[PDB]
Amino acid sequence: TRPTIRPRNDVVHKQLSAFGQYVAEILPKYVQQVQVSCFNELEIFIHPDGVIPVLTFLRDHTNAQFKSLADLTAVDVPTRQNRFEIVYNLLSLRFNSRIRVKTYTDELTPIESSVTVYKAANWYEREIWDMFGVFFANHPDLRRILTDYGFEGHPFRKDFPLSGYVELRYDDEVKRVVAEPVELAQEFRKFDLNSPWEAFPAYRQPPE
Amino acid sequence: QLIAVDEKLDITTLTGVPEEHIKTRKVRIFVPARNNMQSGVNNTKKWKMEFDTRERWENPLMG
Amino acid sequence: ASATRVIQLLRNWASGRDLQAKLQLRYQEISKRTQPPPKLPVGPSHKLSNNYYCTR
Amino acid sequence: ELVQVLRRGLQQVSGHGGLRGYLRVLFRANDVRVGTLVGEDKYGNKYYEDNKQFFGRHRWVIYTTEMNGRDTFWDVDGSMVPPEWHRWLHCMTDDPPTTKPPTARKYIWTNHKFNVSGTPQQYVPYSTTRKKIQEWVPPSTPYK
Amino acid sequence: GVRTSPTGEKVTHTGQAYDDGDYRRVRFSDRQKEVNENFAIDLIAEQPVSEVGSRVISCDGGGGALGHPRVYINLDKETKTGTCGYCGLQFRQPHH
Amino acid sequence: GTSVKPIFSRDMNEAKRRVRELYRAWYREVPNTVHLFQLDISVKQGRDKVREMFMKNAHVTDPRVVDLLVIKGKMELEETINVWKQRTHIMRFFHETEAPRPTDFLSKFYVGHDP
Amino acid sequence: ASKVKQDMPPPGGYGPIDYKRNLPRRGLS
Amino acid sequence: NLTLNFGPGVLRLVMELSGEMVRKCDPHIGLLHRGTEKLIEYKTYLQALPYFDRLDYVSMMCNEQAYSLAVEKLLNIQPPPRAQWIRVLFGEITRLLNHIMAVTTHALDIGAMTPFFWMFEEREKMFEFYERVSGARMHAAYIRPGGVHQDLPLGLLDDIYEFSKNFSFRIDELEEMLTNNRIWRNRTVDIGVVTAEDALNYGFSGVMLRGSGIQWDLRKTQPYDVYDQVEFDVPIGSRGDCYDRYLCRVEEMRQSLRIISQCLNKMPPGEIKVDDAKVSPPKRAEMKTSMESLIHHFKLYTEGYQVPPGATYTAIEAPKGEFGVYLVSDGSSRPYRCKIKAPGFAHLAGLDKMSKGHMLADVVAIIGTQDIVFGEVDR
Amino acid sequence: TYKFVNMREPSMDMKSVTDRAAQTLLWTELVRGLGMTLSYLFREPATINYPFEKGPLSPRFRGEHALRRYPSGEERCIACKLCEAVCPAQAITIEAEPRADGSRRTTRYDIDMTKCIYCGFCQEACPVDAIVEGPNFEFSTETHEELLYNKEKLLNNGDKWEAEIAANIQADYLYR
Amino acid sequence: SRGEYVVAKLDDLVNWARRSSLWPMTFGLACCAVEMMHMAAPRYDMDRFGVVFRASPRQSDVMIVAGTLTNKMAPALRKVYDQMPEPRYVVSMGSCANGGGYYHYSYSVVRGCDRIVPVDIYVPGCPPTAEALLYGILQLQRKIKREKRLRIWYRR
Amino acid sequence: LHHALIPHGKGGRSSVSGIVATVFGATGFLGRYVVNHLGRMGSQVIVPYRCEPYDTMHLRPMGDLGQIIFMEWNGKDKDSIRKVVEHSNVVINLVGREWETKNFDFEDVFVKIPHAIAQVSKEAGVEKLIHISHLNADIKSPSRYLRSKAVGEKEVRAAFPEATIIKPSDIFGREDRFLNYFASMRLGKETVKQPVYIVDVSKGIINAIKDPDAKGKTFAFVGPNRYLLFDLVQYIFAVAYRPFTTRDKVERVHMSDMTLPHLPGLEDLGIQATPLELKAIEVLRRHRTVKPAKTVN
Ligand SMILES: CCCCCCCCCCCCCCCCC[C@@H](O)O[C@H](CO[C@H](O)CCCCCCCCCCCCCCC)COP(=O)(O)OCC[N+](C)(C)C
Ligand SMILES: NC(=O)C1=CN([C@@H]2O[C@H](COP(=O)(O)OP(=O)(O)OC[C@H]3O[C@@H](n4cnc5c(N)ncnc54)[C@H](OP(=O)(O)O)[C@@H]3O)[C@@H](O)[C@H]2O)C=CC1
Ligand code: SF4
Ligand code: SF4
Ligand code: SF4
Ligand SMILES: [Zn+2]
Repeated sequence: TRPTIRPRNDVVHKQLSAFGQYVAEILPKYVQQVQVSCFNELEIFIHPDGVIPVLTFLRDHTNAQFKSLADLTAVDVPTRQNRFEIVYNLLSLRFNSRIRVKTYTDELTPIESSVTVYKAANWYEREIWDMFGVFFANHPDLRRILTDYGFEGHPFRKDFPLSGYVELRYDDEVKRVVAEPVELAQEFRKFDLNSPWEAFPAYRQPPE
Repeated sequence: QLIAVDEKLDITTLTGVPEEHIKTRKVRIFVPARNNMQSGVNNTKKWKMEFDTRERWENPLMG
Repeated sequence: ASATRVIQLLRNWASGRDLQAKLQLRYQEISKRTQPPPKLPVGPSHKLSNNYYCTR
Repeated sequence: ELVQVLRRGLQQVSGHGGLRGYLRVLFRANDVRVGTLVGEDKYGNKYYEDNKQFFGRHRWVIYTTEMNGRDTFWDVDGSMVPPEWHRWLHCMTDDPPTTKPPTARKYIWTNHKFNVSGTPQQYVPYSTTRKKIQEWVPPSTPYK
Repeated sequence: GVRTSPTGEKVTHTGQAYDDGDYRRVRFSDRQKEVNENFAIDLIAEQPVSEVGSRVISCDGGGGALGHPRVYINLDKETKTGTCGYCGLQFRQPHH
Repeated sequence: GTSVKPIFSRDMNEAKRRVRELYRAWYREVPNTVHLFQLDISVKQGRDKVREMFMKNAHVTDPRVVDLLVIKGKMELEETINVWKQRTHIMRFFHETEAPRPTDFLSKFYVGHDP
Repeated sequence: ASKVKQDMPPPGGYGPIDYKRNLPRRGLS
Repeated sequence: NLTLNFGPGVLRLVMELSGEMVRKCDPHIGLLHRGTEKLIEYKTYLQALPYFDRLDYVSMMCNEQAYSLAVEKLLNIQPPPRAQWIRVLFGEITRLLNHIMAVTTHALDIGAMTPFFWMFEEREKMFEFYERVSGARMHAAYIRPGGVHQDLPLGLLDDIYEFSKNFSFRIDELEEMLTNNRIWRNRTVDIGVVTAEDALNYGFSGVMLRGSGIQWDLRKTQPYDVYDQVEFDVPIGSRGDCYDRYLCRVEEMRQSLRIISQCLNKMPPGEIKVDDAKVSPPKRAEMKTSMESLIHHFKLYTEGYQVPPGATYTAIEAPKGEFGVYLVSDGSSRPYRCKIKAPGFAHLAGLDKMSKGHMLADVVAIIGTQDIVFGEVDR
Repeated sequence: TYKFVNMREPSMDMKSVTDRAAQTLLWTELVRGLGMTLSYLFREPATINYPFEKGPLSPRFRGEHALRRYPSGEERCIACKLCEAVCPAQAITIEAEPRADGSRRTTRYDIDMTKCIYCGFCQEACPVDAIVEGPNFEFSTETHEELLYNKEKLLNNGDKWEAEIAANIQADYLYR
Repeated sequence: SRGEYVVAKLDDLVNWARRSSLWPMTFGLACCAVEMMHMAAPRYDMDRFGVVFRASPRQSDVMIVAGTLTNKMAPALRKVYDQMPEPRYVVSMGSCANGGGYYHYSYSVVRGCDRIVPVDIYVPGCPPTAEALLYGILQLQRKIKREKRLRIWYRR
Repeated sequence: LHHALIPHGKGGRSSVSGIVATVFGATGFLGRYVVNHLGRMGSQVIVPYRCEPYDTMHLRPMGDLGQIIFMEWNGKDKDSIRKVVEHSNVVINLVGREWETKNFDFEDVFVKIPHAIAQVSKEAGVEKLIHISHLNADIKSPSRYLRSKAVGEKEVRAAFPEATIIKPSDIFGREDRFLNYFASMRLGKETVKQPVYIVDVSKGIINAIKDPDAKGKTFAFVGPNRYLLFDLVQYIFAVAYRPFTTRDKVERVHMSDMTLPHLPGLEDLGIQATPLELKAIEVLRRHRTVKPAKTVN
């Protein structure tokens, strides 16, 4: 390991593994998997029905007390049956640690809103509904937060076009800003950058 | 607690796509062919969905 | 600063601190705009031997 | 004291060629400082330096009265400085082109031009490639 | 070497010029057409052919790190002159 | 099997009830909006547009899709009540500035390559 | 040949830099 | 109780008033939503780097550093020591720039407007360092996922030292203008008080935590570049009001000066980017004389480096609070997902609670003390 | 370590209370601020007399683009299209073909200066120093069309600014 | 004869009065606004040219669009533009306002503010330096000096 | 057919319609709408302007990059007209003035300028020329306005045999001089008026450009209904919630609108004329602080 390689920490790796096993033991009803990254990041995969309990536990337990919600986001993977992946990032100031909770959903199944647990989630959840179309149940006010009023479609889905469907201009006939089907003077050049000759043998998949 | 409905899934009304870009487009599902300029085969592992080619024209300014 | 002594005294008394010691306008005390060429040493993996890439 | 600052004011007036030149520079540059001449430009621009001033005001230019094709007695802009004096003036270097001049090349412009927007000389974009698809030309001889 | 189009326009170094029937010429009326006067092909045509007495020569474009990547040119073919792929300079062995 | 988690309704009757509620709300809002935003359309034309926007989704047979559409519709209704929207947004429903795209085979054949 | 030359602090480092708050008292009861 | 719309950073604010009081405050955002996170998915990592300058366009190099740290963690490489010291130096310079912006614009909205110019002169000077080190005043793109793009020009450190030795009196003149002024105190004291538990639950970070007495800082608790090799204090508030946060930001300016002095003194020699030409491009001379170097330059500037698959959440103590990025890589040169977490989002979310039972004029003070830049809020 | 900013307890003796009362009734701190502003009035301003003085710049500064050529006068660009591929904003369009002498040269080289973000990636991905981002910054335009540069415009820019472009490259090429 | 002379003199006086007092309003949409605030800074002093700092929309003379115009923001920009009195000039600053710039191919970005309002001067950069914005303002001043309304009215 | 003149795209802003139009008098009431309709479909417009560019500033957003080119010209000069119509395949004449001027009287505006435009368009190889004149234009008219209009019609027909003449009557629009003129007065019962919407005339001109067999035809663009002047002014004052230029205009507005059933109208171009009541509110909403007028058919 030369100065060009990021050094490994083993103490934190073991600590995170032990705490992940601890959380798994306490909550066997919801926890489906626990992983620790090679760079000491602990992530927990749970059933969607356990968002309110597990988070509450992590917020309220004496050993955990993850009091801060750093971020709440969603990841779109169209090849999965449950399209959307809801990610909760939590920070514990008492133990100076970070955790990640991961959940799955689809276009029609809603997710319970964690506003009752973390207030910070409120706006975050709105953003998810705006950008991926994931519905959050029992939300104080769920509406668009980023897109234009009356915007049709959820732009952060992997099948939404990059340039959208409509574009805005001004019309002097009607004396107002109008929306028309999008037409680009220069179409976006699509570059095929993926190369053959795979780079990382550590991530090779079986040839089924 | 469970609807137990029996119908094929269809989210067409919720995606915000214009009506003309749904019943007229034709997607192609395929494994991309290997580039014969190279012998590597790592780009022929996954499946791809792509739409049909539409009209492209030359801009009167800047071409 | 080419300010008369009376004006310097007035400004120092009004502010309460010695302004001429540390002026906020830059003068000949800054570095020259034309500099000698640098050399910029090489990295640690610029060896000619015992430098196989699989080890780094 | 006050007598000294008034004396330097009188010397400043006298160092601009009298009252006419002092008023000319006052109405053209809104500034009447005097500094050592660094060099002369082929278009009439003059360049002055005063290292006693703070950074930024230690170098300046008095623009020419008449550039390539218009009267620039009042209409001056920062695009009239030739590239070598542009490099010296913006403090990218300490060496004016007079002490050491830039390298001479056969393709470098011999006559610097200003920003010609809003002028019949302005740049108009166009396509530089040739025609891609050639049409068929029917024969001129009747078929029957 | 800048040529003039039959209409009256200037032909660029790429050979571009609107023909008689092309409407786009209207963009130049009451304005000017930007054409570079210095043609790289003509300027590189007049360069002298360098004489070296080695079978393989090296060219980096002049200036060291301020030129182009260093290349090696073979001069065995006495029929023609070896040309640098980047710079366009020519080299040739001293026949006779 | 094919058992799924509900959103608001369990079968089509409740979804139809919610659709009727939303339609009533939009119908009552149309003239107030027409007056408030100082529209150029009539109230009959606005209610016809509301009817058309409802009839566009008349082919849905999934209570989940229907009640999610109803959720969205309440969202735009709430946008319109509170005048979050400008005058331009309300019009975006009418496509007044767009050229009419013909549908017959000959017209599409003449105009362009688009099928 | 040439020895390495890059931007470095001078020998012995730089002079101390004042950073504490300095709010003087004019003085009158 | 009337509902009024303060419309057109740029912000739309829907508020209900019962007389002078404010009953409900509703910020409507998205007027600067450009779709950066979606556009990043269509670029390589090097191409996606310049978006972070525009994210928080008052503290550019901090966003650069956060992105670079995330990509380094995913790539399993580490920058050379001189690169890390330069990164921390320019991060502290960036902190000074951001705090000048925050304090001066807050006071300008209040109505002072003189410290704005007094300190924007120093902002212009700091801009010159950015221009000298990178060639651009604001969106430099200097800090790269392997280190830094270029080395310091031979005269930069002396000018940085000469600038930083006179900045304390500039902060002192600012404090003379604002700190002991009774009008400033009546404008900021006991305004926007947030308790520690509510600040922590609502997702606040940075001064919004420190102003409420919470002793938290990412540079101290979770140090990243060389911040564990420098000494500085962390100002802590007592009342959780606007005045305490103003004092905290001024003391941060002073501590940043302290760290800048330490960074100037302890700058080490060496290279500036990881000496691994499959991640960082080789030097121009090496590219123009060597074959492997040319191949690597070509491949890095056309396709880019492939990052091993995985997801990370990397956060830094940006001058506005905890700034983080959740980066997901599928194993190619194009990031699969890039979520950007900015403290302004949570702060503006908490605005509604922060302005309960306050005057109409106090809402401006609260918005100023949150230091909301809508580029990072909307992304 | 950490500091306290506002946990100073004022003294409650008669002298401190009287000092605070005098401060309240006679406005000492307001007059102190007035004195600070008066002091700042009597010092030289920081303004430069544009366009006669110019703000300081450096050889690394990147402004208007230019296409350079070799000392022989033949253009350096070889249509490798690396600048087009690295461009974050997709602001470069290139088309090439063999020339009359078989040289690999561009027949089309456009930069959209309304799409450009002036990052300098193009001038550092170029292997032959053909595309550079020169020191000109005063090229404001009265129309949108004239900010759409083609090959002729960039070549003219290179011919126009070559002197100080080469000077700056000489001054800064050892750091690259 | 004398009529054309007097109308030209009046036209020159009116132009001088108009270009010597330019009151701008600026949309601080995005990062470019920061450089706008650096043109108002002590070093550049946009005030010394007769160009006041942050005029109100009611009595603004020139409009500076400094930042990215989005789809959610364009109607507000047009509404503010329609409010301006008399002779109004617009200056587009930076790539984002000029032609969309780095967010050109985005679903929520207006590809150039000239789709919404007519633009008189285009300032290029990302961001344009305060030098460049000052150059653009002075170029607009020269363009105003060039215009000739009373002479056209006399020859009309 | 000069391939670069072939339509391409989907008829949007950045598309290509194959129309290269020179619109004389484009800085007017009808010119702005014509340029808007031509530019929204992707055509290239040459706008020849006499005034200062500041007055042409509003036409720029109407087209994409490079689609609108502004050019100076003089009516008294033939070289300027020649160089403006050199490359156009469509020429539209919208030059008109409602009053007298010491440089241009009615004969130069309505006879000499259209004759020069038609002659130069014919000598330049322009395919289509469109000319606009009043509906009530007759030789035997009392007013010199309409007499000059009739002479101009005859002369442009002589110079350009394939010219299309349009005879719109009393167009009413947001920036018109018909509804605003009556609303600014703040005599009839025998005079009848037949107003036509501005957008209808714009679409008629566009379709006439598109229509292949509308070469030498003459059209009369009229509205759906005939209105007595008194009740029309009553309705104008009622819509604005209001209680109820030297010599030629009053004579023109006192004249009845002619009826020319033999000439084709807007119906021939596939346009449904918009009734006045629908757009009266749009025009007159700005004159403020229901019972439409009765029609005769
Ligand atoms: C009391 C009666 C009043 C009646 C109405 C008149 C209003 C008040 C009268 C005062 C008139 C003031 C005119 C003086 C202005 C001259 C300014 C001159 O110095 O500017 C220069 C001259 O520019 C022009 O050539 C001069 C045009 C000014 C008009 C000429 C005289 C017109 C006066 C006619 C008055 C008749 C009124 C009749 C109606 C009552 C160029 O400066 P500029 O280009 O800007 O800036 C360039 C920046 N530099 C300097 C750094 C390079
Ligand atoms: N109610 C109506 O308006 C209807 C109009 N008429 C006809 O329709 C045509 C256009 O109508 P409209 O747009 O309303 O008229 P406008 O008054 O709005 O302007 C007509 C155009 O012609 C130009 N123009 C006028 N006179 C001259 C001239 N002497 N020399 C050069 N250019 C000149 C004007 O440019 P500039 O700005 O320089 O003056 C202007 O752009 C006219 O021919 C008119 O006769 C048909 C029935 C009625
Ligand atoms: S400077 Fe950056 S954005 Fe501009 S052309 Fe070069 S690579 Fe593209
Ligand atoms: S400018 Fe440079 S990088 Fe771009 S195509 Fe030419 S040689 Fe290649
Ligand atoms: S990318 Fe450039 S134009 Fe856009 S906001 Fe940033 S500085 Fe301004
Ligand atoms: Zn060579």
